[PDB]
Amino acid sequence: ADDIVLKAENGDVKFPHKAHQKAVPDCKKCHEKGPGKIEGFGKEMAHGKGCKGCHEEMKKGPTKCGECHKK
Ligand code: HEC
Ligand code: HEC
Ligand code: HEC
Ligand SMILES: C[C@H](CCC(=O)O)[C@H]1CC[C@H]2[C@@H]3CC[C@@H]4C[C@H](O)CC[C@]4(C)[C@H]3C[C@H](O)[C@]12C
Repeated sequence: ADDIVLKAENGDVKFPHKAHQKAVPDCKKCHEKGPGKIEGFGKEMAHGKGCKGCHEEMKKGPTKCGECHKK
């Protein structure tokens, strides 16, 4: 399947799966969550543990605006 882009007004956000599968061997960080995670995602989650927050905790991955968002 293909990567997805989140259409943030300020600039597209690419989500590259290959890098994540390799770097986050604990698949259950994202997969087999109970219901509600598709409806639940948004800016708050993205800027918290949904994206940026995991990058901070794991000490790797983009944490600056322009590293995630790119027109
Ligand atoms: C969140 C940061 C994730 C982690 C960590 C892992 N996966 Fe993932 N997976 C995630 C998303 C948002 C998607 C769909 C969008 C996309 O870019 O693909 C997926 C998709 C998969 C798939 C389908 C892939 C394909 O057919 O190309 C598989 C088989 C899958 N995910 C498995 C998987 C495993 C085994 C992981 C740990 C090693 C893993 N994923 C990490 C989100 C996230
Ligand atoms: C942990 C549970 C993560 C979540 C949730 C998200 N990301 Fe992530 N990401 C994570 C790690 C440990 C890394 C480092 C991978 C590496 O090999 O450097 C990343 C990396 C990225 C990248 C850069 C990939 C690259 O090839 O350099 C991007 C663009 C990225 N992450 C974006 C991203 C987004 C948009 C997420 C939410 C939708 C997200 N990540 C979640 C760990 C985790
Ligand atoms: C990845 C790790 C990100 C970093 C670092 C920053 N942003 Fe972000 N942001 C990210 C995603 C995946 C999303 C989309 C949420 C969704 O609904 O799917 C966003 C969202 C925004 C928004 C709202 C966009 C909209 O509603 O259309 C804004 C205004 C925004 N982001 C700005 C922004 C700034 C200024 C940042 C640095 C301080 C920043 N983001 C970091 C992913 C990530
Ligand atoms: C559930 C995990 C981990 C974050 C958490 O613990 O909540 C998060 C990490 C990235 C999130 C995905 C990002 C791309 C998509 C954003 C959509 O708007 C909702 C569905 C998707 C596919 C999201 C589903 C889910 O919200 C995920 C996989």
